[PDB]
Amino acid sequence: EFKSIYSLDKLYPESQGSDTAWRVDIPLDRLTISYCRSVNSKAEVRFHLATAEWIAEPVRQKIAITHKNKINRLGELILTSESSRYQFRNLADCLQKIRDMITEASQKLHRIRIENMNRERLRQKRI
Amino acid sequence: ARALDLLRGLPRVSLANLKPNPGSKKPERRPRGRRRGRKCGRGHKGERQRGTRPRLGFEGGQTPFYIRIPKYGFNEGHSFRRQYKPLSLNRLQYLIDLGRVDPSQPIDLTQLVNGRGVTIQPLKRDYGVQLVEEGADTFTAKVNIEVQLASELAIAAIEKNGGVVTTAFYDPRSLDIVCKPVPFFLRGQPIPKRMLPPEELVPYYTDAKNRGYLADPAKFPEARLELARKYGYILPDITKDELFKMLCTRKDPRQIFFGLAPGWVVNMADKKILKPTDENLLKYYTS
Amino acid sequence: RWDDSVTYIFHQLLDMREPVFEFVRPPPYHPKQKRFPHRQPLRYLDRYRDSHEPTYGIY
Amino acid sequence: GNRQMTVIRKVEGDIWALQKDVEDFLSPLLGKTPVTQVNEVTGTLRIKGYFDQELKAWLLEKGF
Amino acid sequence: LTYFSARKGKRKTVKAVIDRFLRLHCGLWVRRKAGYKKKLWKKTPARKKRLREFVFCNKTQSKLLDKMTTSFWKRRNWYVDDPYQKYHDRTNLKV
Amino acid sequence: KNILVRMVSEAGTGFCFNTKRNRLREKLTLLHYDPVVKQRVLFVEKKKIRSL
RNA sequence: GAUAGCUGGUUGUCCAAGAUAGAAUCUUAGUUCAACUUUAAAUUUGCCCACAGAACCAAAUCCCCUUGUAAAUUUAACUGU
RNA sequence: AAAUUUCGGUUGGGGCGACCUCGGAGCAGAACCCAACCUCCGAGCAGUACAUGCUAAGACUUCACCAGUCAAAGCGAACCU
Ligand SMILES: [Mg+2]
Ligand SMILES: [Mg+2]
Ligand SMILES: [Mg+2]
Ligand SMILES: [Mg+2]
Ligand SMILES: [Mg+2]
Ligand SMILES: [Mg+2]
Ligand SMILES: [Mg+2]
Ligand SMILES: [Mg+2]
Ligand SMILES: [Mg+2]
Ligand SMILES: [Mg+2]
Ligand SMILES: [Mg+2]
Repeated sequence: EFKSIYSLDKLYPESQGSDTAWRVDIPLDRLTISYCRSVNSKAEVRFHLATAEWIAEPVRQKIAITHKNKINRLGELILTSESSRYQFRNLADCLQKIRDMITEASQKLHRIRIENMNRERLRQKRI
Repeated sequence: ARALDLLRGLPRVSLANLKPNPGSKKPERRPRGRRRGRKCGRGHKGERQRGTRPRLGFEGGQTPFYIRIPKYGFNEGHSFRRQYKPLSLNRLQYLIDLGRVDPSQPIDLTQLVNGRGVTIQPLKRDYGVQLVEEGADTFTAKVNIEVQLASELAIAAIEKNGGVVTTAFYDPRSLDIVCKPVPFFLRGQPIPKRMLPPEELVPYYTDAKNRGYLADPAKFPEARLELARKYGYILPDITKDELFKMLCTRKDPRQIFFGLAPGWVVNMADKKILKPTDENLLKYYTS
Repeated sequence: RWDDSVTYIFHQLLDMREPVFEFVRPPPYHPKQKRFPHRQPLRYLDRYRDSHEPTYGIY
Repeated sequence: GNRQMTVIRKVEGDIWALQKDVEDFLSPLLGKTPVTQVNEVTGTLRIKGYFDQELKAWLLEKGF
Repeated sequence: LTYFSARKGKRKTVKAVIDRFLRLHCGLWVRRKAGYKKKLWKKTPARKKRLREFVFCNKTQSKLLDKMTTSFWKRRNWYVDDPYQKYHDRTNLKV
Repeated sequence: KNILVRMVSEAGTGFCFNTKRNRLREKLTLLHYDPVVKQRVLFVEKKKIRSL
């Protein structure tokens, strides 16, 4: 009805569509969502890694080899992250972690090293 | 109750049976007596008895405590730092549940002031209302919300529920007029036109991330999909709903009132509106 | 110590969710929060928050 | 700065019954008896200690 | 101090306190240790670090500063971006 | 006896610090740790503003 | 109706609690802080405590469980010393 | 030659003489504590690096405040009296 001076139609004569301003990986239906407060909410996510159709074979193999502590007894990559009061931030952090894992798959320890070296040295025992 | 049963008796309650609440009217304490005399609760000789002590904060002459501390720009530009009253998502849900601020109409500042959800004040360097991400969960409103400030978290929380988040800027005079439009109309002046933000808010309002009224409208779905992929939740196509034309209203700039336009003159008595004729007036108002 | 053979045994000839530990340390001391710290820095209030995020009452 | 109590400002009818009910309901929460202070005049009631959420839940369960 | 003004007939706030202190809704007064900008070459690093940190006020000092101010300064401060936004409200306290 | 001069930083402009030096000796060019670059850099004194 | 660290005075009945280490101050005839004292309130430990513990160039003192007790910390006030 | 102002404090009464900030020895002998016109010894600094860098749990604290003192860690280099 009314049209001001700096209306949206005049500021940008290219995208003048009235309904064009509301038009258009990691499937949500495949992943599981469940919360359990423990004072900070906890966003739990789980999904079968073997049947992950939305992940490539080498990426799945790398995720299963590296991130092995998160694998479930039934073959599910369980991961949780609780660092805020709201669950939306926790879900966003979990999604970002999943994306980082996928990307790095598509690509303190000195004591353990010394221990393994000493073990290998002591392994010397042949007839 | 027993109150009326007891009142049935006793004489009438005239003006002679009045008595204040025992413990409220503290008896006066005047200095006229043995205990309240001799010195009159003032002390021995000195300025205490004479009532002529130094100013407040004085410490006999030494550098007072409130001077020995150096200066600092704590409240330097405090008289100009923009301030907005917080608005929680839980507060919006409570308002929608209690009836006031119906979601069937745009959630403009006038509607919030009428419903009295966040009582703001035109004075006190206030230039609108901000948003808070308190009620991120258990929120289901679905309505075009208009707030000056808004974060990505709450923006997505509102969008996934079928809403439309937007941001605007109300000038001091425009904000005061929007706060109390009844006295503005009663004063007898034409509806002015809100000016543009300063250089500090131009880049903030000319971006599609925070949903601004001075950015490209084609970037809205891009930021929507970005926030969706960030926080999950598939975007519900608002184009395929029932209240599309109602939520499509964006309120063009230089328009203080969502319904009325600048230049028009409203009149309380005899509900009528005058047209701002004259080519010069129209050119100065809306070109 | 820990190894993959342990998990293999657990999931093969035990049939039970194996446990996991982390060795958690005791929480900090943090004495009784005084009303007027006087000489404490601005970080005094930071030791009693839950948690950093902007918390607002009702408005 | 120390004392902190709830206030049921709206009370109509027998206040002694409500006080006794609240006392019986709050006894298992602290073992002792809550120091109440009924006011027949102004239908009010004070209970030493914070019990806003618990009292609200109890009243909602009772149905008022 | 001026308990009563000569034009309107109200209290008056000493701008020195407002310039040398910072008001908070929690009821505490923030200040800055003196000597944080003079003779810094002879001060040991620990002293310089301790002097560059904020400090609170005592009960008597806080009450004096409050008396030297009006109710206008006790208003909230919902700044768009202020580093002291998470300090106006005090949480977790039991006497 | 020990003038207090300011040491200028070559790399990472905007960071300096003062040091002591005797009144009878060549200028100083000692190393110092910078906060911007987070590395050691040779400094150069310039402009004295003290006499003790 | 000037000011004045200074002299003088500051109106009826009765009940209760009610004596201070010091520092600064163009300051020791005056002021502030601290300390003593008063009011309403939330908390639990307040004092004599017993083995022991506490330095190279005499009467003593600090912590101190059971034991006598019911006193002590804090919050918000403010005059008085 | 006109116009405003002051002539700081201790002094076993006031001036004179001397002093005005801080550290130690006895008074103050065994946690702290206390007086100097009581008797003494010293200082407004002195020598090498410039990680004498950036951060931060908890404490002592000259009897108050302003002012001062120690510090697990965290990042960065190591293989002060
Ligand atoms: Mg009287
Ligand atoms: Mg002076
Ligand atoms: Mg007089
Ligand atoms: Mg005098
Ligand atoms: Mg006389
Ligand atoms: Mg008389
Ligand atoms: Mg008596
Ligand atoms: Mg002086
Ligand atoms: Mg004299
Ligand atoms: Mg002290
Ligand atoms: Mg270390």
